[PDB]
Amino acid sequence: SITKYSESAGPIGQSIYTFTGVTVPAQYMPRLVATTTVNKAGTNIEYKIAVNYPLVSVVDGANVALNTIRANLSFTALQSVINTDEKLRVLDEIVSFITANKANIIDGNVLTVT
Amino acid sequence: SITKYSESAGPIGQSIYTFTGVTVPAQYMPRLVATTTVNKAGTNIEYKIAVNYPLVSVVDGANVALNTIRANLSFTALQSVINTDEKLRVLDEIVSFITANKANIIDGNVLTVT
Amino acid sequence: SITKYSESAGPIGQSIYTFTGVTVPAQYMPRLVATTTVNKAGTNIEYKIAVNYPLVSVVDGANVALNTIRANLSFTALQSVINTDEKLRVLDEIVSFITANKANIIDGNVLTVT
Amino acid sequence: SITKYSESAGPIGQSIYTFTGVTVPAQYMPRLVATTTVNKAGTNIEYKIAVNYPLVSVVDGANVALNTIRANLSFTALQSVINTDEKLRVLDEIVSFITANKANIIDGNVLTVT
Amino acid sequence: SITKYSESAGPIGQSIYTFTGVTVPAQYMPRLVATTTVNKAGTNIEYKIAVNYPLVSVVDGANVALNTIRANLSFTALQSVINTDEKLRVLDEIVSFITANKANIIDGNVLTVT
Amino acid sequence: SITKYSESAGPIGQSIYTFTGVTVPAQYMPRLVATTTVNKAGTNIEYKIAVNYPLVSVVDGANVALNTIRANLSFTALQSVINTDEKLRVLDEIVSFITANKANIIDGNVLTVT
Repeated sequence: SITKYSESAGPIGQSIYTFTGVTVPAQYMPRLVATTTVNKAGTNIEYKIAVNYPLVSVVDGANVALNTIRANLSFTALQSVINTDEKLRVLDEIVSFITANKANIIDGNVLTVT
Repeated sequence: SITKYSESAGPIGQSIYTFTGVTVPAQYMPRLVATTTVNKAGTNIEYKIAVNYPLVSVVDGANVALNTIRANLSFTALQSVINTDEKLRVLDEIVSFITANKANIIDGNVLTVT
Repeated sequence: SITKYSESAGPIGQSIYTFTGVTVPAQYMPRLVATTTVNKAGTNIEYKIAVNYPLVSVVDGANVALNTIRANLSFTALQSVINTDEKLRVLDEIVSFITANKANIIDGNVLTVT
Repeated sequence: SITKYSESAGPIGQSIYTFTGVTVPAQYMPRLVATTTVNKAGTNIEYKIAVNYPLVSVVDGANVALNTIRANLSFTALQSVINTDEKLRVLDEIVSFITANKANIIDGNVLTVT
Repeated sequence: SITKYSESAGPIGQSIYTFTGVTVPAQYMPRLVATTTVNKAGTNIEYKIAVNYPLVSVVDGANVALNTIRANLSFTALQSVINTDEKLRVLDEIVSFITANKANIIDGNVLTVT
Repeated sequence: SITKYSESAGPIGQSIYTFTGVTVPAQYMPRLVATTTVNKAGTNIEYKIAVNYPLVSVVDGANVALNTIRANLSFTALQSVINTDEKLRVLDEIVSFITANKANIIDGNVLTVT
């Protein structure tokens, strides 16, 4: 659940989305930023997904973000070969792993949860 | 669908998993590697998910990987504050975005698919 | 009474609307353009409303804009704080003042009409 | 809802109004100021509507305006043509747009609310 | 027979389509790209239709595009006059000429085929 | 509907045709000019179709071209290879796209008409 904030008019650009549930001033609004960048050789495009979730707190009557939750993701969408089943397999496996082991990812625990 | 390859006995270590479906020599077997590393200050642990999918090809009767599909992911599991709903929100939103826009992520296309 | 011409993809962008009554070549078509621009610091967003109304006349077989009626508005939607009541107070007072003193604003008269 | 504070001597000049509901010291008093200024060439007169709404807060037991809501609005009352219908069209279209999309203008959102 | 890949956000922008029948990697994918660009003076907008058809070949067991078929087509959608009948005349005459003499255009032959 | 004015001697040259309907002095007669030019390397020939349509009006007793509608096409008829099916694919897709989206190409609109 994220709504649009800024969507590049080109297929290769940077789109920004804001989180829905959070009710804070929009400067400290949690965001997800997708960014496609083309290789100089034109061999692949890199897809970048950056989530920042500022933890807003109040000190001396001011809004400051003592800590911030960040999550970065990158993918090499190769343009020199179409192996679409394999690219989808990579994305599916990483998504499946995050969903399954989410409970321990949030705790800094590499062990499988079962 | 990934089976274990090497699982660290400590909650902070490196676990390696191999893809199931692929039938190639295991050196070029596609893999997913999770890695928790602790901050020097002990403020957070970083969770790292690295997928490599080698594209095996045969040249002059030899197995070589002309290209390779890579996907990297990092998460800042902050230990100084427990905001568990918010960490889960970050992971959920990034997973939801990948699942929804997968068709264009594999193409190097930042635009939304709808 | 304005007809949509360009809609912004997201909340940060540019929308262009054309006046409905006029039937004139598109260069001299009267338009209203709304534009949100994010501050470099990300402290606020500025909303810009720009209305141009060219007063066409025909010379030598082509339309020319002797003069042009322009009206511009700029509002600082602060993103550092959420003060929705006060922000709305500002817009409402501007609108109330215009609608009340419209007859004199048109003639370039700052005096209150009573 | 504005209280008159200073009226202009003639049609070309400056009038100052304060916000009614606000009861704060005059240094942080939100105001709406109308100002007609004659072009050097005398081709048009310009009507300027400037609203300042200082957001009073208290730091270290002292009154400080951490932020301020500002809004400006200019109209070219052309003196080289009397096109009262067209000028009214301009001013009415901008007022109608502001009233309709007010809920999104205050948030720095260019999308139409429909 | 073209498949949509990227549509423009507004009427002024860029849309990208791929050729349907071709199944090759995206680096050598034949495409048709339409692009509207506004003149600096705003006198006209220009419509650009650009087709690239890379001729895939294999050298030393590697995919290389030895040659590439390129075709460009520009139209001045004048904004200073609405002469829709005349613009249609222009565009129709050029399309009809291309369709009629296509068999010789492909060979670099300016003579009419009759 | 174009009447022949200059025919090229051979397949490499220039042909000039005039529009049929218009009855205007020859400088401002709308014309279609096809031109094959051989590359210095002799790798390909470029076919160039240039349509000019002057919008005449009379001033001070003489015709003048206030504005002009232009439309240009360029096709790279490669001479290094014979790929007649693909070369025809290119021209056919351009023609199909124009005839399908003609109404929007005229208005300078990149969006598909559906």
